[PDB]
Amino acid sequence: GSSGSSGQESVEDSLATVKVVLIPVGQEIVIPFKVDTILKYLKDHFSHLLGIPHSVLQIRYSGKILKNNETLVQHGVKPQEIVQVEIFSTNPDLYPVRRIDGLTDVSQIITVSGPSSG
Repeated sequence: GSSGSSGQESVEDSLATVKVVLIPVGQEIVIPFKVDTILKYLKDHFSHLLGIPHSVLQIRYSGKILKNNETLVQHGVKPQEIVQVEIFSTNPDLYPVRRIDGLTDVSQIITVSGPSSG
């Protein structure tokens, strides 16, 4: 499609932190997204980049299936907040999900294991 046109605005009053995790890949990607802007906008992006259509690619949140015309504020998301969403494709055999190219981000994590038996 078309990607370029963009006005002027440099603020973070509404923009919230939306973490993205690849289901098939398992990688982690963080990118700022508007709470008033539909999800599609964010989706269509990964689609083109990956080279696969959105007709097969979908999103998941709170064990629910978010729609394109759907919005974060519609599900219950406030501005300047942090969340976590997962991405995956219904038809992996036809349109599999690959890693993004262009930038190199990094993340961290930690977990506690179980103690001894006795």
